[PDB]
Amino acid sequence: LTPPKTMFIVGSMLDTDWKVWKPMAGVYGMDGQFYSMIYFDANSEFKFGTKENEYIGINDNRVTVTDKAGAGVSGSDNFVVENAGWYLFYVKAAVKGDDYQFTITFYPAEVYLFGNTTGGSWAFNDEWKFTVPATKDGNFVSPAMTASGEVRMCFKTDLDWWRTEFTLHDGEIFYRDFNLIDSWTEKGDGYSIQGSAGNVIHLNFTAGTGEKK
Ligand SMILES: OC[C@H]1O[C@H](O[C@H]2[C@H](O)[C@@H](O)[C@@H](O[C@H]3[C@H](O)[C@@H](O)[C@@H](O[C@H]4[C@H](O)[C@@H](O)[C@@H](O[C@H]5[C@H](O)[C@@H](O)[C@@H](O[C@H]6[C@H](O)[C@@H](O)[C@@H](O[C@H]7[C@H](O)[C@@H](O)[C@@H](O)O[C@@H]7CO)O[C@@H]6CO)O[C@@H]5CO)O[C@@H]4CO)O[C@@H]3CO)O[C@@H]2CO)[C@H](O)[C@@H](O)[C@@H]1O
Repeated sequence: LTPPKTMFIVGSMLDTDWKVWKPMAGVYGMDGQFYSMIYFDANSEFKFGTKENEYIGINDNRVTVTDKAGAGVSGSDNFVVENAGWYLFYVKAAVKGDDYQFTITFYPAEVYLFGNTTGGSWAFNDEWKFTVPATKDGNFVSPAMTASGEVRMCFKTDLDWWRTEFTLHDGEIFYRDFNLIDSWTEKGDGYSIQGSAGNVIHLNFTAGTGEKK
């Protein structure tokens, strides 16, 4: 048994009839770890699984929940999220003997611009944090860039920043899935957003799309 290669979340906040099984992005270089930026309504109810149609709930004795976001997570069968908000839903699925051990973490919605367009910030600095929208269909909005170069964007977790980084590719959010050393152009030029002073990024994480203005 090795760690799972896929992970999905299903629940009321994605579709009121639980028809949407949202695939999670793999954390780069960390087998069995996954992340997804999701809006949870107040009292949302959900489960997750390693494959579509597999339901794992909060009762499962393989599951531990860590709240680092003030989400408020309880329940009998379904996970229940008390406080409405955007959260980074994070799953670590390790192997323990012949079974999985799952650690579910709720991180706060902290998205950052990194790199040359910020004048060289490669640190978590709230000057470069995106503004968070109030609603499920809203946009995260970056501060204005102050210099030219390739955009880098990421979520904040406990790991190195670039384990959970992403870009835009023809207007779609694309999560890093390779050993990116220096530039997105190592995958292709259409992955590299060239920013200039005054440009702004807008991201719609429910639709999976974004733009540079
Ligand atoms: O003191 C103990 C310390 O010693 C060693 O470290 C040495 C380095 O060996 C040496 O080169 C030099 O480092 C300088 C560097 O030369 C300067 O350029 C500058 O570095 C800046 C850099 O210029 C900035 O752009 C920014 O880097 C970003 C980077 O742009 C970005 O793409 C990303 O990079 C990570 C990448 O995405 C990952 O995939 C991975 O890449 C790995 C590959 O996975 C692996 O397979 C292999 O190929 O190595 C790749 C490169 O490591 O990791 C990348 C990060 O390492 O993120 C970075 C970081 O934000 O910022 C850096 C500064 O952080 O300054 C440094 C000096 O600070 O001098 C240092 C000694 O000071 C030893 O290697 C190190 O472990 C020890 O701690």
